[PDB]
Amino acid sequence: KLHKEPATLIKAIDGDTVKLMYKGQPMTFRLLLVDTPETKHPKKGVEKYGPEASAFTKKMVENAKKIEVEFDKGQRTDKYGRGLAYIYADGKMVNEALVRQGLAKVAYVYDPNNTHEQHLRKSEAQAKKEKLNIWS
Repeated sequence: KLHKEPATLIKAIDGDTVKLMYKGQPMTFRLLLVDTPETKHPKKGVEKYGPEASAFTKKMVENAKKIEVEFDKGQRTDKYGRGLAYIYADGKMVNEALVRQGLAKVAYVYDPNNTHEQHLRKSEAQAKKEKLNIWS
């Protein structure tokens, strides 16, 4: 089973990336299973809804009383050294919240980190049915 662990917000970086203090070590976390429009995209830079996605993630984590990270069953860090996890703010998953608001798309996945793929898929479907942001 997966389990939530405490972490401390250091700095929100992008809609899909936040820096946290985890087990006394500062580290960058990439939100599992979601693709948000980027402000800091390597090529081209800022996309439509990039600033909106970043502000949403930032607002959600900064106003949170408790931040928790939930690693999945596969690899816990990507090739860039970023922790791969589901991030919770006062019990609500940031990953799902972004998708539900149509501020992120469920990323393509096939590796073992897919425990919440179905849950996210359902919220994404709802967001496109309601024609929210990205889905307009």
